[PDB]
Amino acid sequence: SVQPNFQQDKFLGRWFSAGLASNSSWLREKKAALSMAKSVVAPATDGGLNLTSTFLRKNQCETRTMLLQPAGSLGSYSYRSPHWGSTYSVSVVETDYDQYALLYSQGSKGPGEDFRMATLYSRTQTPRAELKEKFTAFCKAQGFTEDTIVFLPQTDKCMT
Ligand SMILES: CCCCCCCC/C=C/CCCCCCCC(=O)O
Ligand SMILES: CCCCCCCCCCCCCCCC(=O)O
Repeated sequence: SVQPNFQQDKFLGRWFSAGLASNSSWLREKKAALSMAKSVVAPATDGGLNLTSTFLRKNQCETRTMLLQPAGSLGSYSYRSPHWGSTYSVSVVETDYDQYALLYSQGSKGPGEDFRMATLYSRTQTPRAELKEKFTAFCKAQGFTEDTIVFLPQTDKCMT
């Protein structure tokens, strides 16, 4: 479920995408060949969030923004992907705002319906070991097997 009493304004700002788990081998593999720089969460004009990730793909920097539209309880969003012809729920299921957040995404419509992913965001680029465990704990509870849980390579290229 969503983080109780979720406060969007405290989730804003700079995060690092430190880990992910997913039932898509392809997505995990594609992501692990990228080197992650910052993600930034900024308010969207629709009352939701823009989630922008900066990353290195074949030694070249790229940025991608996902619009997370408000969907259910505070902390629950939906992301519509024209490229995948699918929509996906995205929820901040646990966070303490000042060190970590766990996001859980599931396909809700379209061929992406079966996709599931958990992401660990950390306010620091190397998460303390406590936070890795909070992530791997959650992934296990949600039925991700140990080889689908991966920690993502990081870089300081692509920023400033
Ligand atoms: C939460 C997973 C993303 C971790 C940040 C990595 C995103 C930056 C690069 C991703 C582009 C390549 C992956 C293609 C599908 C996107 C999946 C997604 O962004 O949720
Ligand atoms: C980067 C923020 C994470 C938020 C989650 C958004 C979901 C991403 C959409 C990409 C779809 C992945 C498709 C591979 C799954 C499959 O084909 O089975």
